[PDB]
Amino acid sequence: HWGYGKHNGPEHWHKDFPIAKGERQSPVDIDTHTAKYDPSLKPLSVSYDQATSLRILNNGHAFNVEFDDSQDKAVLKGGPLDGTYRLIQFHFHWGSLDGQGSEHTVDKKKYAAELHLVHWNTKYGDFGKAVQQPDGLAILGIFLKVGSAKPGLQKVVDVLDSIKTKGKSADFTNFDPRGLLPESLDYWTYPGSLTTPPLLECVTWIVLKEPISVSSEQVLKFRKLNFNGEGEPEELMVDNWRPAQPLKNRQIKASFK
Ligand SMILES: [Zn+2]
Repeated sequence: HWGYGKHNGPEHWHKDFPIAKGERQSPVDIDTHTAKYDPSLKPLSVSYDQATSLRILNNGHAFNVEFDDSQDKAVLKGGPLDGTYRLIQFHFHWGSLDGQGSEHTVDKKKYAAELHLVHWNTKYGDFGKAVQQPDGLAILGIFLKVGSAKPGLQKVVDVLDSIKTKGKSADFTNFDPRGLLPESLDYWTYPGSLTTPPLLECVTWIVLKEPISVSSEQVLKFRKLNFNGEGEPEELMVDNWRPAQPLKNRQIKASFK
């Protein structure tokens, strides 16, 4: 019964998921004055030419755009990573107001939203195996600010009416996730966790330096989604973000000078 409400939000998750107070929790604040350039980091390689989106699902916590992950169709490699990571889904976290919504922060700045492209390490065979490994997942995080529209987001926005409530899904084929990337692939990286229960410490985080812009109308449509199921009292799906967690015995590395 975890969520982001008045009585089940992030500050409560530790009771059912005690690693919520663990050593490698996410998100974190990225202090640009202490993250150090690491010349041993490599560019990242984002290979989404062959990506097969399938479906979009309102899971009661966000919406997931799901991919074929039964071959090396959409992969993330390079950067800080060893080996190959398959795209399984992407989703967002966003606010009720434009001054909040991101999970990671940059010098304490909150963005309006944050996109997570979730990938699993093919050495482990399936996502469920991967999440049990410290190097099982690679999550590419991209900040959203409100300004111009993002054309590549509009087909996501326009399907949201069909998945308003928890448990609804819709066919969502032929979506190109390249349309959600910023110009630059400069990034910060650190070891952390899933930001939702079960909060497993299985993630190499790769957070892009450059935000994307979305319009105020696009974010407004995110904010019309519902946490609740059909026929239940309406609870707008807003503020579905976990706040920054203690960095502890970690360093954030920068790919850029
Ligand atoms: Zn996420």
